[PDB]
Amino acid sequence: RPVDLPAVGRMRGAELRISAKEAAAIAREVR
Amino acid sequence: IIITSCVMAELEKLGPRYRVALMIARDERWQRLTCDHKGTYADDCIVD
Amino acid sequence: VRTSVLHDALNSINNAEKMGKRQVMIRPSSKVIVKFLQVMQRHGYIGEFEEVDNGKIVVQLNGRLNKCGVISPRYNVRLAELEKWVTKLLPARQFGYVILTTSAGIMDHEEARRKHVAGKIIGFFY
Amino acid sequence: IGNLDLRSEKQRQAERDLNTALKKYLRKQRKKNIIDEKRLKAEELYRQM
Amino acid sequence: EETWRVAAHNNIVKGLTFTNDKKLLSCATDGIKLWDPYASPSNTTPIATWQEGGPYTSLSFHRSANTFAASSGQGCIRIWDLEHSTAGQAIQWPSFVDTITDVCFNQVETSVIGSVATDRSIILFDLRTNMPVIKTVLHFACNRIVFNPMEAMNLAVASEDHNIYIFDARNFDKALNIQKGHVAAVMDVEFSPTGEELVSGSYDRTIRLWRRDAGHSRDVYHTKRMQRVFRTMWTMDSKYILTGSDDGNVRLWRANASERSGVKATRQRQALEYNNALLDRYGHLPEIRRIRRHRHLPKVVKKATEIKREELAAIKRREENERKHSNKKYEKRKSEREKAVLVKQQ
Amino acid sequence: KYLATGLPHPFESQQQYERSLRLPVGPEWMTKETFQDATKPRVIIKQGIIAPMSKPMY
Amino acid sequence: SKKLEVPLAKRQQDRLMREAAYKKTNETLDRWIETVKHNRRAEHLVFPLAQNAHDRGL
Amino acid sequence: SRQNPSDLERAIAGALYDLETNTADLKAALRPLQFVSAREIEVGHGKKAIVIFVPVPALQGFHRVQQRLTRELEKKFSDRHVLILAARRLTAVHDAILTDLVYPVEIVGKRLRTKEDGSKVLKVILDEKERGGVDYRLDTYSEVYRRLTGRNVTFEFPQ
RNA sequence: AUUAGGGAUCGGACGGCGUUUAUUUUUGACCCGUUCGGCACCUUACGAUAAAUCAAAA
Ligand SMILES: [Zn+2]
Repeated sequence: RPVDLPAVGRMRGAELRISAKEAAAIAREVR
Repeated sequence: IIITSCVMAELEKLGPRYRVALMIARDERWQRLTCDHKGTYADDCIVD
Repeated sequence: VRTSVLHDALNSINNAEKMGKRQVMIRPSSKVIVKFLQVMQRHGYIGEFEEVDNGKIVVQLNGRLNKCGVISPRYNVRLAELEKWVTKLLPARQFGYVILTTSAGIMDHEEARRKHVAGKIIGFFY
Repeated sequence: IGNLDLRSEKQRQAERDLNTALKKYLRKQRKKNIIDEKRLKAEELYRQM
Repeated sequence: EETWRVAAHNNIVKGLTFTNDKKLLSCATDGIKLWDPYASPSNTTPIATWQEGGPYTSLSFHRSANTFAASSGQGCIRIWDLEHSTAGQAIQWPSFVDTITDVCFNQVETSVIGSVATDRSIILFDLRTNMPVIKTVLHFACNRIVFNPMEAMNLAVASEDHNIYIFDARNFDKALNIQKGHVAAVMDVEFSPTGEELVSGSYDRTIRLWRRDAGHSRDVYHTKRMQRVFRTMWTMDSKYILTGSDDGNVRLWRANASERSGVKATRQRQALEYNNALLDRYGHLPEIRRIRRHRHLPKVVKKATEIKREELAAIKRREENERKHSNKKYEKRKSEREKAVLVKQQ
Repeated sequence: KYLATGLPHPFESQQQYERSLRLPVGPEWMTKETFQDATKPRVIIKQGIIAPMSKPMY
Repeated sequence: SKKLEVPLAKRQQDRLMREAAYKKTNETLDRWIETVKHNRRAEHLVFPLAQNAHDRGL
Repeated sequence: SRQNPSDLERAIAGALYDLETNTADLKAALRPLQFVSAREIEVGHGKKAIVIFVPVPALQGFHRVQQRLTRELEKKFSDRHVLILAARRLTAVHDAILTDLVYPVEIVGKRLRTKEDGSKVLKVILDEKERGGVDYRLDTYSEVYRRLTGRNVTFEFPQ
């Protein structure tokens, strides 16, 4: 499995797609 | 967190796609032991 | 069609990285892309570039670029949130950089730490 | 050993730089019987002869 | 293990060397620094520094005395003398900005300088008469310079033509030799101190080793632990080369890769040079020839050299068709080392 | 397979080449001093520092 | 020919000045041309040179 | 117009008058033009050059008539580089200054070469069909645009 | 964002060392070089991934 995938969202080429659910989850991990 | 030289050899010999992880291996703060064998089979190395 | 000519350029950029070509031709160009190339040359993934008009850009590289990517929803982020976004994007906290449009302009997470500003994450490189 | 091949060296040089017999020629090639544009040139030359 | 270790800059260190006495030198974009490694207690701090002249692309040091030169990217080179200079002499093509990658001090004729510029162009310099001397413009770019440590007018350039060009300073009318030896563009060259051999270190996974007078590959070297070779230089016996990789490695390799060194016996060297002479005599026949030129080669590289041969064969085909069916037919066919130069300029 | 395919580039003629080689360096057919003087190499590199040349020699 | 001339353009001026520098350098290369020619058409080259032999005449 | 005449401004006013009279057999932008503006600062060491600031329809008036005009201007007037330019009071104005500086040749390319650090340089490459009589004027033109703008742009015929 | 080009395919348009129309200029047929555009092969994937689908499910 590719090392070069960060652990957040799906990528199509260089477009890393993030949902608002994922972003709000990041905010929750901050909180 | 030591890395046998055989393991370092295996992770270079793997494709360029793991270059970041190879760098992380390559880090200098962690000690190293050489080996005396022929041809880079990591599992045999560690178990020995 | 892909309206982010930014990401289209960076697609070509990672394509040149994968194909070992030491140059590119960003056929439609713009200043935010130029600023991104300035920061990538600030920390040295790229050798040197220039822009020509009829406008396109040629960029000579090393090989020490691994990946460039864009944050498509263009998210907002603050300081402790910057630390969390850093660790949830990058492999290790001392490699690569993320790309943050601040009110002071465009800068990395390291420059954002130096100047203590929040802003919007739009992309990254490692 | 190491002497030259005449035919092969002629092929090499070529690829680098690039009344009494015609009667036996026609008699030998009258049995083929490819229409043979070179035999057409030979027939016109024998006609001029 | 290591002799002496320190961090030097922020960005990627572009240049490095040693002083003729003992000290060592570092260029990077942050600046020029000077440490002393073989101090009896170690210090990490430098003992000389400069930050003025823009991003410093490379170093070049004097064969005998305490001269060095720093090539920047502003289309400018500038020379210091140790212990007696601060900002040095700034020399350039007097109306020129385009960047200077590297510079090698000649060691045949000292006090002479050549440098490469990104106009696909080279410039020869002098230090007595403080001025550039000449500027040659070729078809596509050049990456790193050298002059031969025996044949003074003979220089060599390492070029994004994927090519090593042997030029001669007095006469830039034709390339003295064309080394058309690669797929990817050459990252480095170094003349052997014999003056008879040459390392050409590609961007790709390939060192190729050379005499001065083949025009083709005597040796190809690699192993897959080394993706992209960068700095490829000889040692002082001209037997053992060094190979600084992209994969984070310093490698110690050999030239003439089948010669097992040491101290031989008399009949041994007899047999070895006997092999040499015999191979010299018969180095053309198909059998021995193919077992001679048959190295082993990585897959993308071999596919790509087939690609290069096919594409350039088509290119030559289009050229000769244009010649035969154009008015170029009533002209002299220019030879390839004549064709090698585009233009020359003073 | 043993016949010479291409003329080696330095030579010019068939008699030049095929009457030039003509002789075996090997030890069984010539003297020992013949052997030494023939088989010595064009460059001889002895062991040590090869710095570039300082002064003219010729 | 004591006449001063019209001050020419800076481009042609530096062109001829660096041309004079080129002629100087070419003279200093002709001072080795014969030695390079020797080591070309010579019989057997030797390394290391006893001229940079750090113990030369002792 | 806008000027009270200076020591060489009155000289070039009298010069356009002496081009009106006692000469050719060419007069289209000679008579309807007055003293408009000019400036003289040295170019390099010792060498000097004159810029003449011109009203915006008299620019195309000159583009009708500039052949032989700068030539007579230099051979009678002080033997230095004579150059006409528009009189204006941002970036598009700078490009107008450039394309009006280089009047006989059309530019083709603008290469903004970046460096390994935050420095940039501008270069403009010109047309090939006129290359001869431009090189010894190139340093002059560049010193002019630098002194008028403050920006260092270098001019080239590409090779 | 291209694959990677090459072989041909014709639609133009451009050129020419030339043959035939041509009694000589047009112009047309053959050949070549340039150029866009496309039906499609093959190889290498630049990767894929759900495989049998691939120069596209890259
Ligand atoms: Zn082991």
